[PDB]
Amino acid sequence: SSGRIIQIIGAVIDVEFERTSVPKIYDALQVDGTETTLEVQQQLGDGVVRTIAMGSTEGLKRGLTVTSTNAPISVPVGTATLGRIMDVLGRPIDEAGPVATEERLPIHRQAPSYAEQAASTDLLETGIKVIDLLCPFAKGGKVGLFGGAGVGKTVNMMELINNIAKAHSGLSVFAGVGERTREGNDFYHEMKDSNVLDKVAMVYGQMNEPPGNRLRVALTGLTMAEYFRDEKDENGKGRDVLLFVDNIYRYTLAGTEVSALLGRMPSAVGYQPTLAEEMGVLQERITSTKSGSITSIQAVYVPADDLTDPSPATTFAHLDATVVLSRDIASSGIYPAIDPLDSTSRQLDPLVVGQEHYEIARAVQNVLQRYKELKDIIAILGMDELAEEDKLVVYRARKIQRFFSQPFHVAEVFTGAPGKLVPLKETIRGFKGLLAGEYDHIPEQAFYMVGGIDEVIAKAEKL
Amino acid sequence: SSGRIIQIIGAVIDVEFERTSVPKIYDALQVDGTETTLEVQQQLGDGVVRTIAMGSTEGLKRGLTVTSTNAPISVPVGTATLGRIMDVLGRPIDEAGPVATEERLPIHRQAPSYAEQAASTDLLETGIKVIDLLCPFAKGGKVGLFGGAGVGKTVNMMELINNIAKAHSGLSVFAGVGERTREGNDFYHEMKDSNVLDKVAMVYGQMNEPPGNRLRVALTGLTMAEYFRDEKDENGKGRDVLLFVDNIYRYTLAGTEVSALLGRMPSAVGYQPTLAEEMGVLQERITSTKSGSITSIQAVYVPADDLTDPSPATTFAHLDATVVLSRDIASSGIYPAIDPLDSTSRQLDPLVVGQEHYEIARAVQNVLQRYKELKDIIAILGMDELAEEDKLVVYRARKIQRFFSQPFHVAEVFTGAPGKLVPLKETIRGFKGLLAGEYDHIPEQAFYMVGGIDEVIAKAEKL
Amino acid sequence: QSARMVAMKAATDNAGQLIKDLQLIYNKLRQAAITQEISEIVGGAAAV
Amino acid sequence: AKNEGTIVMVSDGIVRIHGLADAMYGEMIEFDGGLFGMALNLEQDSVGAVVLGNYLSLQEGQKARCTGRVLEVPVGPELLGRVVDALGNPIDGKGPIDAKLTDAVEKVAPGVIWRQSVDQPVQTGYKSVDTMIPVGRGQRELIIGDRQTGKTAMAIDAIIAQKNSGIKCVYVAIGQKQSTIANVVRKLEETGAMAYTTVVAAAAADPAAMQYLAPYSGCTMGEYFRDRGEDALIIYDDLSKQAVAYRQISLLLRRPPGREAYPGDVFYLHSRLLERASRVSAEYVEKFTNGAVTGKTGSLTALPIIETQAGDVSAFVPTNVISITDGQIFLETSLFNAGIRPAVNAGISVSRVGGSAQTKIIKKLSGGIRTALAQYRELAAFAQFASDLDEATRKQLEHGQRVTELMKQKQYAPYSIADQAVSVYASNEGYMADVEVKKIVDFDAALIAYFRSEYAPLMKQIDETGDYNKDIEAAIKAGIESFKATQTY
Amino acid sequence: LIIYDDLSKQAVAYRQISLLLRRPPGREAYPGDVFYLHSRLLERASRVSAEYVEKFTNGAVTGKTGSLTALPIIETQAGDVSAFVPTNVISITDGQIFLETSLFNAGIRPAVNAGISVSRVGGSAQTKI
Amino acid sequence: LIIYDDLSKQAVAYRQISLLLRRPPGREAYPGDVFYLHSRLLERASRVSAEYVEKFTNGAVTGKTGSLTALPIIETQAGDVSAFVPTNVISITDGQIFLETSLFNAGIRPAVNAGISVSRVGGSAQTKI
Ligand SMILES: Nc1ncnc2c1ncn2[C@@H]1O[C@H](COP(=O)(O)OP(=O)(O)OP(=O)(O)O)[C@@H](O)[C@H]1O
Ligand SMILES: Nc1ncnc2c1ncn2[C@@H]1O[C@H](COP(=O)(O)OP(=O)(O)O)[C@@H](O)[C@H]1O
Ligand SMILES: [Mg+2]
Repeated sequence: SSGRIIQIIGAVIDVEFERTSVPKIYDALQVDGTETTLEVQQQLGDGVVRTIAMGSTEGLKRGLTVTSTNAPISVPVGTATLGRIMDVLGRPIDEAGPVATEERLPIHRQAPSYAEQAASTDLLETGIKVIDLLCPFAKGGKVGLFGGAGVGKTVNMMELINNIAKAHSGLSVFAGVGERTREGNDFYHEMKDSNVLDKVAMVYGQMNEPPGNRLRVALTGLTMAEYFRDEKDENGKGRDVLLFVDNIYRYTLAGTEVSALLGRMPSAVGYQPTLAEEMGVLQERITSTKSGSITSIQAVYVPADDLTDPSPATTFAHLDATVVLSRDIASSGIYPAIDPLDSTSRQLDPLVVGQEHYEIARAVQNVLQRYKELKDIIAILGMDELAEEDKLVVYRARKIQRFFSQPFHVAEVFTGAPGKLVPLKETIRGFKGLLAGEYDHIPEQAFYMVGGIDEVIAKAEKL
Repeated sequence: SSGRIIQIIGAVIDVEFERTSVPKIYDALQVDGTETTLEVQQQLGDGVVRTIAMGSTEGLKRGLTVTSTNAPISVPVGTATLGRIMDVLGRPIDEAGPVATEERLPIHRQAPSYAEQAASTDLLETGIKVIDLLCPFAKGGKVGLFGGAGVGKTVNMMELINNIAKAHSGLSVFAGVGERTREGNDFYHEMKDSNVLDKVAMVYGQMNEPPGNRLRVALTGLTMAEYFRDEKDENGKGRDVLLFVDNIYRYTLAGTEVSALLGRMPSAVGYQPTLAEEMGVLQERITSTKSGSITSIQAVYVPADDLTDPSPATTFAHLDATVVLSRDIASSGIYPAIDPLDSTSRQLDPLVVGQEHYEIARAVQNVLQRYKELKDIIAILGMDELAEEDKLVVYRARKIQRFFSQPFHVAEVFTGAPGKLVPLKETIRGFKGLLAGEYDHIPEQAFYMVGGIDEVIAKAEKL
Repeated sequence: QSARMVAMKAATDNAGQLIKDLQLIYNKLRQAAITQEISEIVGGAAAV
Repeated sequence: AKNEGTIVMVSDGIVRIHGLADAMYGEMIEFDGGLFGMALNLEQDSVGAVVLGNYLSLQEGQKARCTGRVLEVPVGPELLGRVVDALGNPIDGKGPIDAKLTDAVEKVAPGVIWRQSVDQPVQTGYKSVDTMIPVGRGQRELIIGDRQTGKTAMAIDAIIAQKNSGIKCVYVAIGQKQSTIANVVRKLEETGAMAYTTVVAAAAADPAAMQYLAPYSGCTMGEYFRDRGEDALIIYDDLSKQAVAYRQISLLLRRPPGREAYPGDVFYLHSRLLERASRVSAEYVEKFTNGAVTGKTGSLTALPIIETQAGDVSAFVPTNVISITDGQIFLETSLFNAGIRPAVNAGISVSRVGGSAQTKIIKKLSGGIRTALAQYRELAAFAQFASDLDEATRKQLEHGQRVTELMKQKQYAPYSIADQAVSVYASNEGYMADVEVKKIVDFDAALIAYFRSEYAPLMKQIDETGDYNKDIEAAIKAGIESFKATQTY
Repeated sequence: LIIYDDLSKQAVAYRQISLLLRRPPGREAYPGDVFYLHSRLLERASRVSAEYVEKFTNGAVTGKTGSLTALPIIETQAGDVSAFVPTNVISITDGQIFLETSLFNAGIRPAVNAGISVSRVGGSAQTKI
Repeated sequence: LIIYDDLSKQAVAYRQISLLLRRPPGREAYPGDVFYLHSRLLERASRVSAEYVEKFTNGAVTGKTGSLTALPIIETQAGDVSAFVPTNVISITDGQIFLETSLFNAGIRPAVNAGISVSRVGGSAQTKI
């Protein structure tokens, strides 16, 4: 009932077992006398199976004995994983001791059936009023963060992590393989000192690790997020969850790596893979079931001219929302640095969100477009050359672009105020009032970093 | 002897005969207990022959028995095939009873020799303004139509059938065609009304048939037309025979589909390595030998709307007159959408069509080519920044471009206007008058779908 | 007349520069194009 | 021994089976655990099969045996207002389906001698389609466009518009998220269009085979009414996903790759499906029903959907499928973002049936207006460089602008036959020659409302009877004239 | 003097034979030894010296020099002279005569393009006048 | 402080080895695995903490922190940073130094284009002055 390795090429390890017992697909095998463990991708007949190595691959030679656990790779899930960092197999690495959780879940599971889907399309309300009006999210949707290396892209992640737990009482999971740029403090340190560590679970992997570990990282997270969503309160309602499966690498792999989040490999395993079944199944597991929702946020790195419509559309096809980070906006002292014109969403539809919100939107974007077209003329000369009904447009555009600013709770260490969580209705009211021209007499800079319009009025009154 | 099937894949079936009974190439085999028959394609040795099924594959299993006819697929030919519709193997599908003939001919035969070859001497008049001027036809010649989907190949072919093939002395026409079953059935009923059916033979094969049927359909029409070409009564020596083929591409597609399964490496743009020879063995049989005359019109499909594809590029060398249809002109509203340029005929010679015709054609082509090169300058420079002669050339080229359009008798359903038929001398006189500089005041609008010049003069009053 | 000169001159200059960049793009595509077919053809060699 | 065998390889949904000497092509095979599969290639020593269901429960050595029957699907009038998967098993949890008849999934189309020319119209509710690209009962049109251009909206509008026509509808979804399918079903039930519609779902979670046999089962379900002297209609939401699934399932079966990866018989795959949508003659109906119904003709209309990559109408599948259908409805992203909500490109979109599939009033009023727009496009593109323009060019440009801005419509707002007739008559007669370029939608909306409020019997007669007479034409002209004055916009 | 009407069709036939014989494929599926095919053919058009003719005929002919001139013909698709076979054969010959499609339609009947047509032998192959 | 003279030549050598090992070429100029080749190498440059030093040295060294700085060099063809290999390396580095050839020829000897080059860590690295 024990197997022997017969072939080791790249990530693939063909193992051979007797006729009576052959491990089924997705079973976990343990190699005696070595840390490495293997997963059964496919059967080839004559009691021969093909496997990918997960555990560390050192001192692996042909002819070693392998035993079978007759079960899929299981990961610990619970409330005791909050604030801990673990590897793909769920073993802790932060030297903080073991995990008190005693319950495990398999990482391979079928997607929810057609009868378990949501009755209606609801929206996820976050604390950032730029997102909630220009590119609203959807429970169960998919979001893509497009931006360069100039913006850390991490402050927004921390703010979302804090806001979901503060408002909707939702925990979050973060799964990543490698760090593209290390200029900021490492994420674990950035959370530890921002006091958001208690609300998040982390899974990490290194490039210099068996290729099997680099794959299957998203599966380990999705399982944790699924356990977090289904668990119910005394009322019996579930919880919403955000999965920050950051894009592991650039489109060189991303094209076949962003697909790893859906079940395709970035040329990691040369020999026959079996991820076509994994496609769709890994993509149809991020949905809003009747009890709860799991919304996925995926970053992406674009050098230039490879985002949104001109992008290769390998990743842009399935994304329900895209948030674009502009270097120029960041260099103009505006935070968060999210450009309203380039950012788009599929939820900006009168049927799904309402005619009031839709008509409130697409009116500010018109002002932005008019100001962008008049910028050169404004650059050529000031309001003195400008005629009537365009100076008002310029002033309103400046007011709204300054009003897009908002304090963050994650920056409470450097902020006297504890940050703001502006409700969506308040943002709609403020933007409608400002578009009506009533707030034109309000002096400028009162919309800057004053968060909600109501706070802006008080700031205008005091100075 | 009797062979047994050992392997079937799609439409390709291999059969293992005994050592001494191996059938030769292209021999027809009958499958006992079923209506399906097979044709040989290769001799893979060891008594095994690869074959393609001539029919549908239903309820076929390994180990079935097959009997060898030791002859190619034979079809009935004679005068009793007139007024009937038949499948590829020569069976009636008109529900009118069996064909009462005992003369049969093999489908596969060799092309005529160099010694028996003829020379075209008489012109053919069709009534199309553009065809009669820039691309004269010849009795016993070859004509080809080149266009992408939805440009007007079928409408032009039906108009040509109506104009010349409707009523002539004993033309004994033949129509091997396939395409859409809606356009078929409409045709059989349309002719049955005119009574032309008693002097036409139709071989028809649907486009949903297995690749075996679509590969050999044309070789049946050629076989039936050759008999009409060669037969002679009391020194009558037959009569001019007309052939119309609309399925040439489907032949290449079936060849491409079966080439990979037969075990042959790919060539060029996913094409079979033997494209040129397969086209040649077919197009060298459609000819007028000294014993009789065949006038043939073919429809050629251009994939992706580019003429440099290996399929339409190989065909140019096998035709005497080529008419190229352009998508831009079709989208411009002009029909028939024929490109004055890139349309040539071997009979366009001063010693064949005379002296006035040659000069008129050359002048028209020169004017159009000169106008073609002026579009970039007008795009960059203003229209006023051109020489007066260039402006005259542009205006006359526009008038001439509209002047090639006339309404057809067949396309009345699309528009409602009655058809027209213009004699050659009227076209010559009108074009001579136009190039001279008269007709300049007349607006270019009055030249659309207006038959002969006098109708242009009459229409000038209205619009 | 003088003004036309300058305007026309600018156009010529621009055109020249334009050509250069197009050439670069063309070359890229050319090379890229070739590579693709080779891969596909190699695939056919493994199709048996 | 001739009917039972063992599995020797499981990988990505493909199963290789030893034994099974007496096995047919396309025959059904049963696995232990209630899983069914079909045989697609029979090599010298092995049988390749695809699994219809979850293959993760299959292991090497498990037995299998041949049923002896071809794949069949339940069919009947009891499947109306129901959602099923590719095998017809209900998934909406409303109870079992009381199936009375089972029909084969793969079958051949009727012969050429048994068909008949199409001469009856199918109304979609779009002005730009009912006038320029007519659709008739038995004609297979095609919807072709880039992603997020409005392909699904038109099919749903076409399904909704058949509330009173009495023709059944079938919707097939391939490779789509479950949320979108649920939203589509909710919208269908909200408008009451579910009373005569069946839904077949093959989502992304379902195996490749389920995404490959869905259109065939849908067409088999839709052929029940065609064979019995009634009219049906079927919409495939995306055939490109079917092509991808077929490519994957063929590549896993060890079949040689072709251009753009797709192996051979892709054109055969897409043609043996679309050739089954046709109008059949009466005599075939009496022969099939054995005289139960007489003097009746059936039909089956198909509206497949194909998506292109960055406006590529030159790839393998986009060119292969265009040459099969009877027309194309082409959609631009450039026109969608410009503001033209029904972004239909005239000139490149054609209908081969023509005027034979229209009512008399629509046929005679809308005579050759597509050509006018096709000529106008080029004329406007060229006249920008012209220094001066003759009167004839200005009139044509103004008429083209008015016609282009007239054929804009809002989603979920079908127009009746009378409304289209009134709009087309007003356009052709040139009553809006003085109306400003803007505020055109307001004008015709108010005109349609006014003729709906008054002259009611005339509109009812027009809707029930598609007829145009001197007395039918005179009232429409007088009403427009009456509306021209004594009214506000 | 010898004239080959189309070497492109010979190349196509050679490619077909090689592909049917399973020789390894290359750009446009052409086999490896395709430049050599035209190289060994076009290099036989030469002018031998009087000594070669004297030796070959064993003194039958004295004081006479032979020659052989070749005029191969090549067709290009859409003017793509950068294709594999046109580039292969251009580098072998001693000159090129280019015929344009636009000049043919414009009325220049011989349609010879002067500016990209060159002869390497030059004026050494002309009479005095 | 380690300086790799040219990682592009390393990419070429890896491509040669992979192609000689009969691996499929793919639709790109270089195999995809090249990406990992330039990541596993570039990950190993980091600054460890004082606790790691003491743990590794078993208490022989205390109150000190290690370091390792890398300066890879990549060569571009005609100033194309959008090519397969240059795009990969830019995405996994903390800063870039752009040397233009136009500035080099036009008098400027150290041709450091400050418009595009960036360090992404300012002030913390520099001294107080
Ligand atoms: N006629 C119309 N008027 C206004 N809005 C429209 C119209 N048609 C479509 N839309 C809108 O445009 C968007 C297109 O959505 P739709 O589902 O029709 O696209 P699609 O082409 O099917 O996309 P996908 O590729 O995701 O299937 C939707 O927001 C829809 O509401
Ligand atoms: N003379 C004409 N008048 C009006 N419409 C035409 C004319 N010729 C072609 N067309 C249009 O062009 C289309 C071409 O269809 P058809 O010829 O059947 O397909 P194909 O061009 O692929 O053979 C037809 O739908 C028809 O509407
Ligand atoms: Mg859609």
